[PDB]
Amino acid sequence: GKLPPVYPVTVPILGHIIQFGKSPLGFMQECKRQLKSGIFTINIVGKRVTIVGDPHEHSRFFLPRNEVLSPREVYSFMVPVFGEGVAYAAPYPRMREQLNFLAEELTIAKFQNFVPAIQHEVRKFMAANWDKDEGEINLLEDCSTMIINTACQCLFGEDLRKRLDARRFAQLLAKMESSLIPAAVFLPILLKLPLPQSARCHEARTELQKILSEIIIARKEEEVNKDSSTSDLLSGLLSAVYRDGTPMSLHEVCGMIVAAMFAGQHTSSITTTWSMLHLMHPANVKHLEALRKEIEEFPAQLNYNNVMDEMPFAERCARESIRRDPPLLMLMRKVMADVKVGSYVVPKGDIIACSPLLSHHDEEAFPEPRRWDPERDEKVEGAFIGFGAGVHKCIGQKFGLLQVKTILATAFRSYDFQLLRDEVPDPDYHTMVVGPTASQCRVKYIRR
Ligand code: HEM
Ligand SMILES: CC(C)CCC[C@@H](C)[C@H]1CC[C@@]2(C=C3CC3)C3=CC[C@@H]4C(C)(C)[C@@H](O)CC[C@]4(C)[C@@H]3CC[C@]12C
Repeated sequence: GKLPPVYPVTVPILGHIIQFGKSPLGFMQECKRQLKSGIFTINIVGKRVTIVGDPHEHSRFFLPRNEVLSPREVYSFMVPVFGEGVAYAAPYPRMREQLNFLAEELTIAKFQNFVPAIQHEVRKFMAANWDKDEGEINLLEDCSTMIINTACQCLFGEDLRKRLDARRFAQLLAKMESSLIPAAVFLPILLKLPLPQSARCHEARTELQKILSEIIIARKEEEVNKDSSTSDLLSGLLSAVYRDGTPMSLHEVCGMIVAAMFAGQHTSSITTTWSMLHLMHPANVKHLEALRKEIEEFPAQLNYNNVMDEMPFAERCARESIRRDPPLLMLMRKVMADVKVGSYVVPKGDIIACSPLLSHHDEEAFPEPRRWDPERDEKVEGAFIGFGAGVHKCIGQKFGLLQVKTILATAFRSYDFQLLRDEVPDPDYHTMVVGPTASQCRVKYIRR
């Protein structure tokens, strides 16, 4: 069959890795502009990286089985985090099983107590750190602090939170996060050398696990003296059992807890800031009025129904904030067998990617790509892929957006915000999970 257009390689060894790095969006919009096609092949460090940059072919991307499009190979730099035997660090059936297990800690009945819990936290942080009529803050830093706090309140029990504060967790995670080298996807050999990083990525892991056991020991003491059949993310997973017959190990239960925190953490905190920044912006005044009238009606303490049902615009602010500036720029799969996309064939051994950033800016599907409109809809289907799609579709959106939409209803119901910048902050494209620049996120919270 035919092959997509190969993009001209100026620098032999590297490819367009440095170009890609400087202006991912720019570089990419350029690659699709100069070949009359949204299905091109850039060369990263010598590995063919075919980007499916046309929304009308997204399913082509997400629907294939792991057998045809498999992410274990491409996302293997992540293994140290999860530990061995968890997710992509384990056979697909096992990951699936573990996915099944996480999904069931986040069902609709689970959110019953999640709402007040989340709103409980956002009120402790708007009280201790926001006790003046006006003040200057770092919104990206703050949302982040609130998102890690809201997250843990929902997932972890009262006891585990004393033992493991929100501060001492953002640390343990971070220590693991920095020990990651995403470039290992194209420099695979990189995952075999003993980097000083991989060691630390594990020295931190062990410490969270030495706390889990010291917590699991106290819960079996409590139930016995005075019953504490306390249920949380940890209590639920610790009671899980594999179809194969065996229980789930402390090593794995701990591993999974990390897998979620990585996904959940920045991404949720960023989707908050972007949204808040967009909303507090004068140019979106009609989008502030729309928001405050949606929450205008609510009681002092929202419940599951208010947030899950009665906040369709807030979510539209979130979904669009992600659309305009998606925290995850590149979804990737390893091509197990030649597959078909557009009218071109994608060879085996080839690396297929589906960039949300690029697709989120297709003109046929998103006119005025840089205009933040919580009122807009995709003019091509499957066009919005902020939460991935198909086989590996995100199973935490409702929990992340649940967090995001709760802070908003809490924040804009008790404050006003301004930007110490004429314009919105620049998307700081240097980090693994992308949000706006941290320095350009100084804001002013005003009491009503
Ligand atoms: C707004 C914040 C979030 C965004 C933008 C986001 C985005 C994504 C994306 C794009 C994927 C697909 C990965 C790929 O295709 O390679 C994904 C997968 C996943 N997400 Fe999220 N996510 C968010 C929050 C969360 C949260 C809070 C959780 C759990 C607490 C979560 C759990 C997961 C899991 C378990 C997967 C893997 C599913 C699978 O491979 O079958 N996500 N997410
Ligand atoms: C089986 C259960 C117990 C645990 C599974 C959870 C994992 C599969 C999730 C948790 C974190 C996770 C999702 C994320 C939104 C961040 C993630 C983040 C880093 C990374 C990134 C940022 C380079 C991006 O570019 C592509 C997506 C990946 C490759 C990777 C995809 C799926 C995850 C690894």
